[PDB]
Amino acid sequence: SHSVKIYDTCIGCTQCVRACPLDVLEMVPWDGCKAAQIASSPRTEDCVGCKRCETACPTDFLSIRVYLGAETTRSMGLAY
Amino acid sequence: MDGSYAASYLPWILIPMVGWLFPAVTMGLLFIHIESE
Amino acid sequence: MDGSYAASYLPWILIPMVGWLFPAVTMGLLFIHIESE
Amino acid sequence: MTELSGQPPKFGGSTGGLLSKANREEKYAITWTSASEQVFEMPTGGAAIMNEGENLLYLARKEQCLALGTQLRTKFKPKIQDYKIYRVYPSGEVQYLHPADGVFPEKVNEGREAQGTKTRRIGQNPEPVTIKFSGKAPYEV
Amino acid sequence: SNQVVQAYNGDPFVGHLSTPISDSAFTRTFIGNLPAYRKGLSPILRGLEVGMAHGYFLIGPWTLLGPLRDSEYQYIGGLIGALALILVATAALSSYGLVTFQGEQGSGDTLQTADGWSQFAAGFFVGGMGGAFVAYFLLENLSVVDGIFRGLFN
Amino acid sequence: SNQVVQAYNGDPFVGHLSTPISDSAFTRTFIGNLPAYRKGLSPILRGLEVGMAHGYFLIGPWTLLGPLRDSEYQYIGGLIGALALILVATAALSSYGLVTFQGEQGSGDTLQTADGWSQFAAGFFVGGMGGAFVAYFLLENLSVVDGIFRGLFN
Amino acid sequence: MALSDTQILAALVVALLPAFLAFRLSTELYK
Amino acid sequence: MALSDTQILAALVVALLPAFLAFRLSTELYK
Amino acid sequence: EQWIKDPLNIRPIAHAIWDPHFGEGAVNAFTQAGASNPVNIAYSGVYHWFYTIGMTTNQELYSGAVFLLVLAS
Ligand code: CLA
Ligand code: CLA
Ligand code: CLA
Ligand code: CLA
Ligand code: CLA
Ligand code: CLA
Ligand code: CLA
Ligand code: CLA
Ligand SMILES: CC1=C(/C=C/C(C)=C/C=C/C(C)=C/C=C/C=C(C)/C=C/C=C(C)/C=C/C2=C(C)CCCC2(C)C)C(C)(C)CCC1
Ligand SMILES: CC1=C(/C=C/C(C)=C/C=C/C(C)=C/C=C/C=C(C)/C=C/C=C(C)/C=C/C2=C(C)CCCC2(C)C)C(C)(C)CCC1
Ligand code: SF4
Ligand code: SF4
Ligand SMILES: [Ca+2]
Ligand SMILES: [Ca+2]
Repeated sequence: SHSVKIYDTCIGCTQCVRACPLDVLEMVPWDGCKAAQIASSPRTEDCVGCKRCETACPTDFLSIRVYLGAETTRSMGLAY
Repeated sequence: MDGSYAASYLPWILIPMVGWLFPAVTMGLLFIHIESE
Repeated sequence: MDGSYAASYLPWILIPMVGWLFPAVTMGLLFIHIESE
Repeated sequence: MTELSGQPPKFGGSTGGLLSKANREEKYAITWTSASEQVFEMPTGGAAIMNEGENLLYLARKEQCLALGTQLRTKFKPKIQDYKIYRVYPSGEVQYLHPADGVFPEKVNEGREAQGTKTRRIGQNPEPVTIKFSGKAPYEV
Repeated sequence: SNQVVQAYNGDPFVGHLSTPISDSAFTRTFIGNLPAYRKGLSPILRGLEVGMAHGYFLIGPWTLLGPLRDSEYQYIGGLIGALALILVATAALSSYGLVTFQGEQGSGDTLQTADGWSQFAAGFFVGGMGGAFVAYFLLENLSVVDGIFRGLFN
Repeated sequence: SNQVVQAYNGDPFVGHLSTPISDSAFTRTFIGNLPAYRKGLSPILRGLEVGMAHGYFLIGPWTLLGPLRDSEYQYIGGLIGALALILVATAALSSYGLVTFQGEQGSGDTLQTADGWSQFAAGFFVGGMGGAFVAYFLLENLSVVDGIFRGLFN
Repeated sequence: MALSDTQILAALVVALLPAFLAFRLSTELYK
Repeated sequence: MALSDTQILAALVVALLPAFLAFRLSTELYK
Repeated sequence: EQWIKDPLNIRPIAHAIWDPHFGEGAVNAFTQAGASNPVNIAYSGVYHWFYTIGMTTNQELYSGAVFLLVLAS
């Protein structure tokens, strides 16, 4: 599985959660930004590594990173 | 025994086919059919 | 095709060995190895 | 949760559907409650008639199920926002996958936990020399 | 209705179509009665049946198109080439059954089991070399076969 | 330590020694992958494998040293002698399995069972006469084999 | 003036489709 | 003046032991 | 041994040819540099090397081949 690490530069704009078509990201409460929420990735075994969350993020050098690690049947996206 | 007509090679294989290969698979298919349940 | 050199009988068996017998058992041993658990 | 209640929608049958991975490793199943008998495009291929009431559809990947959930939530004027995506094993067990907390992940609720959250910037990441043979990753540690 | 193509086995979500080529009555009574599929056989017999029809036709492309069709050793070179191909073929499928069916050893559908596929490999080898040698023997003595089909030995 | 010879399978009271000939890694991966020992085979296939390498080399000592090497019927007498030896060989081992595995019929290790050893006898006979006939056919047509290894039929 | 081999093979091919059509008629007459 | 068959067979025999020694090196490099 | 007699005109030979796919033209054209077997004319510089080193007969460089087998072992 890949590793989706979310850094503290996140402003709680929740663009990455509604962009990811696999339901791995989700907004948890926080106290370090104006929106008082930060994205978090509990279901990292379902992430394929498509990096569609690293296309909709407003910070400089986007606060969410997807490190492409191991592969499996879910991370390679196989219907067979 | 030969053939003066056109395609003399053709009864050479059609006579053993209709003599052996057709009735053996016909009786095989029919005996499988009439004895099944 | 022959051999004017000494031991002309030897490539006659070493060419099919390294061509067929060596890669077939090498791919057989490797496919048994890389697909086992 | 453990039992899937629904009827199959009206569909003629396709080729991009459930392959041999479904009865061997895993498959997925989306259940939703419709309003009318409208037409939806399944990610397998072609169109299908969405049955009235609670209906169930078996898919092969989770991405097809979430793509159908996006199609149910955006491309209808009666916006269907009460769909549940389960994961079905060949052993018979059914795992509730999405929206398993109960509320959608786009909005925040109390009860979640910050998994996989770092307390630094990306420029504050360590260098791969100090952990050159620890076996870990430069992003993990 | 009058539609001839439908969903495969009732449920429309399996990626297949019940079709007059795929799931007609004739297809599921002919493919289902082929040796690799018909019920009530050990894998040694069904491997022996599959092996014979493969050995019997592999003599052909080398006795008619192979490099020894110039000389008088035509059918001998055809047999030698087909014995090499069936030996490589049974090496491939016995190694396949050696590496695929290790582990859980599922009970039903005995062809897809390690002892079953090894029985299939033994059957394929016997039927393969036997069908090759019969097609060689019936091609080398073609003057005899022509004499006993035209009836000139009487 | 640095000692290469140890006790067999841990306990030092079994009358055997773990030795680089006896219990090396190469020995237990080569003998354990021989046809009589590797797992996942029916005894018909492993008997067919054991039979082929025995039939293929028994042609040799009679085509080179037998009494028919004087005349032109050299390989025919070699084949006849090897068919007699493999027929006596399969008579001996089928009678062995006929008399040894009567009674309790132990379940595991299916080679040492009466139906298993009879499958091994059928495999040894098929592989034996087939390896004998292939070595005879490849020795009788040695001009053809030399022509297709030197490449003079082109 | 007599026939050719291609006319015999064309007669076999044009009579191949009555075999398929009689097979269809026999199948639907059985059921 | 050319070589003999026994020199070729002796070359094969004296190169047989590098095959065993490279097999030993490959085995201990794997583990 | 035939190259050191006249190394300006004769061609060196790398090795011989033993593929069974050769017809008759590919045997009558590959019997070059005076050899009844099909050979392959060497284009690396091993012959001019071994002549400049001082090797004359085939026996001493065959002994060098056996020595390099022992050194590789
Ligand atoms: C019903 C008419 C009829 C009859 C009685 C025969 C009879 C014969 N034909 Mg023949 N033939 C026919 C129609 C017929 N043919 C037609 C229409 C064709 C054109 C395709 C041919 C083409 C043909 C060839 C090319 C050859 C023969 C040959 C022969 C002779 C050997 C049998 C054989 O191999 O046939 C096998 C025939 C075929 C494989 C093709 C014809 C099959 C027909 C179309 C089926 C007839 C349907 C029939 C009425 C069903 C009866 C059902 C009943 C039992 C309830 C035999 C005298 C052989 C010969 O002359 O040997 C000396 C030969 O070489 N026939
Ligand atoms: C109607 C068709 C028909 C045909 C074509 C024949 C033909 C023949 N009969 Mg015959 N026979 C028939 C009906 C027929 N019979 C009937 C109804 C009876 C009962 C009264 C008999 C009773 C009879 C007797 C008592 C004898 C014959 C014999 C013969 C053969 C004489 C030459 C010979 O020795 O062949 C040599 C043998 C053969 C050619 C056998 C066929 C073996 C082939 C070549 C092997 C091919 C198999 C191959 C591997 C599979 C290919 C697959 C395929 C899909 C391509 C000849 C082949 C004589 C004989 O010796 O036959 C054995 C004989 O003594 N017949
Ligand atoms: C690495 C050097 C090298 C190379 C490229 C070749 C190449 C060749 N040799 Mg050869 N040979 C070599 C060393 C080499 N030889 C040595 C050291 C010996 C002494 C034992 C021989 C003895 C020899 C004989 C007796 C014959 C050949 C023949 C041949 C030709 C056919 C292939 C064959 O049957 O070989 C098979 C070779 C052997 C079974 C023994 C040599 C094996 C060597 C020692 C292994 C080389 C290790 C290599 C570097 C590993 C590569 C690993 C890499 C893939 C990662 C081919 C041109 C044949 C020929 O001339 O046909 C026309 C032939 O009859 N060779
Ligand atoms: C690198 C090695 C190599 C060698 C030595 C050969 C050699 C040969 N190829 Mg070939 N080929 C090769 C690579 C090679 N190929 C590759 C890489 C390709 C792919 C491009 C091809 C594609 C190819 C084609 C398409 C054709 C050939 C053919 C031929 C044969 C020409 C004469 C013939 O008909 O033989 C007759 C056949 C044989 C000698 C087969 C071997 C059977 C032996 C004699 C039986 C021995 C088995 C024995 C029981 C087991 C002994 C156990 C052992 C431990 C002692 C010849 C034997 C032609 C052919 O007809 O071959 C079938 C042919 O049409 N080859
Ligand atoms: C892909 C194209 C192609 C084709 C058609 C051929 C064809 C041929 N090559 Mg060849 N060759 C090719 C590529 C090809 N080559 C390449 C790329 C190389 C390497 C450079 C060679 C090297 C080569 C050599 C060295 C030699 C040949 C030779 C030959 C001839 C005999 C080989 C033989 O017996 O095949 C054996 C093939 C088989 C056993 C497979 C048969 C497959 C069957 C027919 C499929 C049937 C399907 C069925 C109809 C579907 C329905 C089934 C069921 C539902 C009813 C033949 C004409 C030989 C020769 O003498 O030339 C005249 C020869 O010596 N070839
Ligand atoms: C020295 C011991 C020895 C001997 C004499 C044999 C002899 C034989 N084996 Mg074999 N085998 C061995 C060890 C041995 N094996 C081991 C250790 C394994 C486990 C990896 C196998 C796995 C194996 C399989 C999976 C199959 C055979 C088959 C065969 C038979 C014909 C093909 C062949 O191998 O070509 C003769 C070549 C040799 C004798 C050289 C031996 C070198 C290695 C150890 C053999 C490895 C086999 C390789 C995977 C496939 C070879 C086929 C190739 C020629 C295309 C032949 C009787 C085949 C058969 O017909 O069975 C029905 C078959 O399908 N063997
Ligand atoms: C024990 C000694 C001995 C030896 C070596 C021989 C040898 C021979 N006798 Mg003989 N003979 C002997 C005693 C012996 N005899 C006695 C006591 C008598 C009775 C008085 C006879 C009566 C006799 C007669 C009447 C005749 C012979 C003949 C022969 C010759 C051919 C026989 C043959 O094919 O053997 C077949 C043998 C085998 C099939 C067994 C082969 C065993 C193999 C080689 C073992 C291989 C082991 C392997 C290398 C190890 C590694 C395996 C693996 C790990 C790699 C042969 C030279 C015949 C002849 O024409 O003489 C020239 C003949 O007509 N003998
Ligand atoms: C169908 C076409 C065909 C085929 C099959 C061959 C086949 C062959 N030719 Mg050949 N040739 C051809 C056409 C063909 N030729 C044509 C058209 C010409 C022009 C006239 C020639 C000219 C020619 C010459 C001049 C010579 C050959 C030689 C050879 C032989 C190579 C010796 C060998 O086995 O080394 C082993 C083969 C290799 C090492 C090459 C394989 C390299 C692999 C793919 C890369 C490594 C892969 C991987 C890392 C390691 C392997 C993995 C594996 C162990 C699992 C081989 C039999 C030579 C010969 O007789 O041998 C001494 C030779 O000198 N050929
Ligand atoms: C009709 C039809 C069809 C088919 C076709 C084809 C393709 C066929 C084939 C055919 C063939 C392909 C045949 C073959 C046959 C074979 C055989 C018949 C064989 C036999 C063999 C034998 C006789 C041998 C024996 C032996 C010996 C000799 C010794 C060794 C061992 C053994 C025992 C094995 C199809 C499908 C299209 C469809 C429908 C119609
Ligand atoms: C390498 C090595 C080794 C080995 C060696 C040897 C000793 C070998 C042997 C080899 C051999 C010894 C081989 C053989 C082979 C055989 C074969 C390959 C056979 C085949 C057969 C066949 C092909 C047949 C078929 C048939 C027919 C024809 C008909 C009847 C039936 C049948 C089907 C059976 C050792 C151990 C030292 C160790 C390590 C190294
Ligand atoms: S898109 Fe970037 S800034 Fe917005 S919530 Fe996701 S990680 Fe935070
Ligand atoms: S890589 Fe794709 S699946 Fe993973 S978090 Fe980013 S958008 Fe979602
Ligand atoms: Ca030719
Ligand atoms: Ca004598």
